[PDB]
Amino acid sequence: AECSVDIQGNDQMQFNTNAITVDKSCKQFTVNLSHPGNLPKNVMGHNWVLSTAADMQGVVTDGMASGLDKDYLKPDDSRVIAHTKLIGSGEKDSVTFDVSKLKEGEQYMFFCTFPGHSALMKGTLTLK
Ligand SMILES: [Cu+2]
Repeated sequence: AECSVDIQGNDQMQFNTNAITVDKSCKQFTVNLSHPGNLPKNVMGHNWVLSTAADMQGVVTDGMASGLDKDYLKPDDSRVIAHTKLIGSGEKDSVTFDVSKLKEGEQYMFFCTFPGHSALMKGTLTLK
């Protein structure tokens, strides 16, 4: 019944959530990302990126290949459903997207595209 979720990305290269369930009653969903850490954006930058579980690997690979000058996300990557900007220590960013971009029974994954972060910074998302 809640169409938003507060998520944190810290200096331990960890998100504080492993799973997110988007309620069908929601026409839109909001992700409020914050960085409670103290490490510089260049060494511990975090973002919240959503894609199907199948597309995660490709998005992550082409993301790091795009460098910091692109918030580690390939421009016009159709595989990306939604994303927050790349934030550093003490910062916050929110993104709201149309839930109609998701379908029941499909596996989605949220993750950080900063090089190497997705090893720990990834979780599941489903429409239910
Ligand atoms: Cu990160």
